[PDB]
Amino acid sequence: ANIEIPYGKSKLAFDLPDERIQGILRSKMSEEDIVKRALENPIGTKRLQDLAEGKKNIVIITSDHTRPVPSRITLPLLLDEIRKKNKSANVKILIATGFHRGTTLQEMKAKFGEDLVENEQFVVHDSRNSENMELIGTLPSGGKLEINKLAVEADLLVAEGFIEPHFFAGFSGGRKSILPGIASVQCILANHCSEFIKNPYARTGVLENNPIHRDMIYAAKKANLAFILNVVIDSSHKIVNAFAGHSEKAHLKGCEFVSEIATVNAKPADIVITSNGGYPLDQNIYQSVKGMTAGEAACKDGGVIIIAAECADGHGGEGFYRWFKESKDPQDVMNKILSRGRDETLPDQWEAQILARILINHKVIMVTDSKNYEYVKDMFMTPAKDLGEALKIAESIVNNDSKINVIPDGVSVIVREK
Amino acid sequence: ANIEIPYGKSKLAFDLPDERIQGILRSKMSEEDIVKRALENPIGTKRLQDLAEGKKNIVIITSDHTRPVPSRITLPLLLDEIRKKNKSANVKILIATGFHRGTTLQEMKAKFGEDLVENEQFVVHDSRNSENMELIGTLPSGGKLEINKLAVEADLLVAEGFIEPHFFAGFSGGRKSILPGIASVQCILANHCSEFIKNPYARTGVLENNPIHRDMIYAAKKANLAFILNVVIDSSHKIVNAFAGHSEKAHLKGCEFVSEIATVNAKPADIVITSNGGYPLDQNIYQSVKGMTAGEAACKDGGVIIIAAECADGHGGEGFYRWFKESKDPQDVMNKILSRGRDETLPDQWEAQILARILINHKVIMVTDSKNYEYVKDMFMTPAKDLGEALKIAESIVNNDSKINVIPDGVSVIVRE
Ligand SMILES: [Mg+2]
Repeated sequence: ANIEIPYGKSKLAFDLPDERIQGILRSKMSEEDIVKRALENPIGTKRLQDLAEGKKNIVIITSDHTRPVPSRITLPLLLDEIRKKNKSANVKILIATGFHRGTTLQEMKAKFGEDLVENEQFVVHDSRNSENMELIGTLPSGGKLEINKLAVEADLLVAEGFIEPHFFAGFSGGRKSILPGIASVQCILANHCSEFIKNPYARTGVLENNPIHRDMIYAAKKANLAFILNVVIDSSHKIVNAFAGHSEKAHLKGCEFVSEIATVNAKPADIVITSNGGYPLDQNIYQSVKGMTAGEAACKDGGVIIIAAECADGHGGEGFYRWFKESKDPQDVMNKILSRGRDETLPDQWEAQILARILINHKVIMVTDSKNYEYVKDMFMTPAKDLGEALKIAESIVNNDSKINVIPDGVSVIVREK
Repeated sequence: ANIEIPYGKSKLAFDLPDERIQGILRSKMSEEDIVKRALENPIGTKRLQDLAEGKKNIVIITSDHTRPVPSRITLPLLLDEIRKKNKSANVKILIATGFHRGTTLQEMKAKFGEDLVENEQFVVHDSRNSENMELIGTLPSGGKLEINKLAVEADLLVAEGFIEPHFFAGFSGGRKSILPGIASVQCILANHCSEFIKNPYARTGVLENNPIHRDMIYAAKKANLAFILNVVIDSSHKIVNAFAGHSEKAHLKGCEFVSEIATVNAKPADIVITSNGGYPLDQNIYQSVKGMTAGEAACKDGGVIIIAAECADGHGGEGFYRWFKESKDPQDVMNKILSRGRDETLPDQWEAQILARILINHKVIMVTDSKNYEYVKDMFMTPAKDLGEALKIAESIVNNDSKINVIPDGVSVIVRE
């Protein structure tokens, strides 16, 4: 088969003989009309126009400059819907930065457009400003819950977002607008604790019994998140579907849709070849752990996962990197991280924990920019210059006849064992 | 003797013997606290917090990128005042661009700062968007009056701005926030018509019988402009005084103060030396006309006005330039302009008109950038390199013994007889 594997700003072309292939596992109206249909057909609530009637302090939570939410399309339609029975509504748009540094004005202009940034009230969440946080409750796990005060003070709290798989929260969107999106840095870090990450339900496309998700769901309830609009978007960031209404029920209908498109069924193989979805999704090693998890799920214990990830920006986190650089082997990394309690979670630790989980049971070979070979070696992986060399290395480790699972885009799929 | 004349980013030095000098004619506690004092002591109205109580939709008109209103100081205090007895007021800030192109986001950041631009609702007036203009009346002069719908629709309409001399409206501020600030393009052009601009009361520091002013006051009344805050700023753009309240009474009080500071008495001389006040006020010839009018007031008929103005950006308007380049002499420009009726004002016409008025009865020498010389000659004026040069040319035209009035900053003064 001539397989095209996303890589940086290109694709890699690889001729892999069909006899070597287990399976090649791939994921399966105007944009504005898709959005209006959702809004006009809310799942589990009244229409937003009805919810917003007579309210005097509305807050819409939106995603930040780092997320692909097509807000130039979605925000005007939400604002119009809000105003249909409340022309003089006060509406604040609160940017859910989570842990991140604040969105800059240039970034706001790029995301939302100049007129919208000017004409409406945008406020940037700062997870590090305690004065603007309010304790609102205690979570199922026992942790405190602190969120942005503006959200708490709102007469009606709304959020927008998008839905795609996520390698430990199951999916993006819905409740994530609250935790982590507008939560305190401490609450965010606690929501990534080693105990949570180790749970067997903290996996791609898994929500039920997922304790990370359980805390988020409770956070959203306690925040009185009353309505969401979540989109599903293609590679190009074009809206292809949309779900609106109850913050849980509408999110689930969207996740059900995404599960149907993204789920692939794998017979585990001795070798898996995958990628991290090309640039910008493959910009660093940190991000490439996501594609590796799709690998892990399609690989036999002790097998080899080959991942193509350009990683133009290097390792993607000093702390992430240092966990490996400073330890004996992946089991050492895991043991260190698991020794960390719920209030001791440090930035990057969860990404290291997941990569250690992979590397304890599997070898990983990274096809990556030569700038990164030493990093890859330092992280108990093996660099390769191209897919041909990667396959020769894998074959040395297993056999030169092993059937191979090919997952051309590792970050877009939910791998289910067949 | 030692005079310093603003020119671009700095000040020219030049040494002038006092036998030749008629007169040197110049103008005369925290900024936050000054604004707060004005708001706490409104002129001819209750406090803005009282006026805003119970009003759901509120609009504050603020000046555009061309005006140095210190809005980083003034807007938060206005917003605070409006919200005192009305925490859920829906407040829009409408930028009064008048005839100008719209303010860019970068310019909004510079003027208002990032947080304020984000956190509040800022709307840019577009005089050319007719669907967004509403007919609200007919002026004292007979013209239609159409202004931005957001303002007409407000429960309370408020404006901020600043008070300084203005070469044809008398003073800036107050009513000017409405017409031209948020008026239709057609109305703006009508308000600068040849018949208004020719009027002998359409002049610096004159409001009484000024027909331009008359139309603007009528427009602010029709628009229900309910409260203003207008500051007075020194040369640094520091707030030195402030006046709030009734849109006419508070403005008049502020204009009387500016009159006290800015008025200079000149005995007409054969030569005047002046400037357009330096960067950013002397960036093009269009703007320099403003300072030439102070020269005009201080100069005998037939005399010589020398004005220092860098004019880095050149003429300041293709429209304005073409008036002169497509005409025989200043009188011919004037004849074409005064042929045009109230509805036929072309873009930049009024600036050309005023310059032609000057050039009909005075010779103007511009000390300006060498790249501007052809433009200066095409516009029936004489370019010069530095003042020493200018003076030599001006003595060639009049006497070698002729008296000089010096007006170091031609845009900050009101020249009285
Ligand atoms: Mg804004």
